[PDB]
Amino acid sequence: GNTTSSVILTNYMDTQYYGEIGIGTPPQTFKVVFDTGSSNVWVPSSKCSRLYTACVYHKLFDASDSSSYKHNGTELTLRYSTGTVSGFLSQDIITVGGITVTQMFGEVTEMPALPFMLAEFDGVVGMGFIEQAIGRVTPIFDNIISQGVLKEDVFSFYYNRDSENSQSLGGQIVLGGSDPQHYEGNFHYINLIKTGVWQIQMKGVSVGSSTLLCEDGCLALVDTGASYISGSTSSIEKLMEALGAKKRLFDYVVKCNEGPTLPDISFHLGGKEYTLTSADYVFQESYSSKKLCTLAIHAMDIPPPTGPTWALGATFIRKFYTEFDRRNNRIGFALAR
Ligand SMILES: CN[C@H](CNC(=O)N1CCC[C@@H]([C@@H](OCCNC(=O)OC)c2cccc(Cl)c2)C1)C[C@H]1CCCOC1
Ligand SMILES: *[C@@H]1O[C@H](CO)[C@@H](O)[C@H](O)[C@H]1NC(C)=O
Ligand SMILES: [Cl-]
Ligand SMILES: [Cl-]
Ligand SMILES: [Cl-]
Ligand SMILES: [Cl-]
Repeated sequence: GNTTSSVILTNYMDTQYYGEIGIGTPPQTFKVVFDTGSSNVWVPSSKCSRLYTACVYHKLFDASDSSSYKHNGTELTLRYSTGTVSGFLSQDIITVGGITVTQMFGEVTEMPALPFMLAEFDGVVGMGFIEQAIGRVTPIFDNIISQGVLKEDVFSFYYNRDSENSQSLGGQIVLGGSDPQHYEGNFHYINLIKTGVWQIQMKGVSVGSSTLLCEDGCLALVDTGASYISGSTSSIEKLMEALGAKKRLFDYVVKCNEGPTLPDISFHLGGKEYTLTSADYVFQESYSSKKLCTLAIHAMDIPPPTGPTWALGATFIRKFYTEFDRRNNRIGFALAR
């Protein structure tokens, strides 16, 4: 096999990146987030009651309208950081890119307003391992590896900075490989800690000159479904104090005028420094000293077994094109352009 497919992604405000899949015959279209921190596929169901305002406001999958659809009906409940969704399993043909696979996915029938009323996407396509898939359902990239059509057993993410230009490419997933148009130089590869989670070892996090955090090592999940960088409550407090940031209800902020001269934050990964400047981590809506600007960094206490861990989300990926490699169990980073 030597096929590599591409899916264009929409970038909504540098916090939601999502692309299209088609389910059924004829294809029903869904906006989905490709999430390396999870491993199940789901979209909203036609059987989702109106009582779920979130079901009113998203695209629904109608089993009746698809000839390839095969019933299963087994209960499914998926819990994320954002909330819980539930429904049942269905099987059908899913297209992503030029690739068609038969897949088991969740038809969601309970979808809470918090926070799905704020999702610009309809569902999630988990790119994690079967070890994390609820119901041990075979993940879509695993069903794609099976077809043997892919040039290499890897996928990769380019996430762009949101642009006013009507033309800006919001982002791009490649199945089968990486697109040299969106990264410079060569990949630096880091080995997974273990198969089952896209998580690597991290040697420290430094803010400025001083190695402030994770001084004796810690973990980093590379999470394409995460908008921000996240660390544990106790690390983030330390980081935010170092930056003179203020915690609010939904976010952390800084005086907008102060943002540009805030220190770099570096992540020490596979012997190298991955550095994010304040231009990569502050949302500079203005530079006014009477306005507060949000940082693209927050606290998330991810529970064992996968946490405690940092998570490197779009804030980080924006800068570093990311290749997720299943064949060799490793992740490669190169400078995004
Ligand atoms: C395990 N991977 C995801 C972890 N994401 C997160 O924890 N957050 C922190 C809370 C808000 C989330 C944001 O998602 C945007 C998509 N993501 C992304 O475009 O990335 C670059 C979000 C914002 C608003 C509404 C909703 Cl439902 C979600 C991001 C699991 C996510 C995957 C998507 C469903 O929710 C679970
Ligand atoms: C649906 O999923 C359960 C999980 O494998 C399985 O036992 C069952 O055979 C499948 N249901 C049907 C109706 O085929
Ligand atoms: Cl059912
Ligand atoms: Cl889950
Ligand atoms: Cl720490
Ligand atoms: Cl940013």
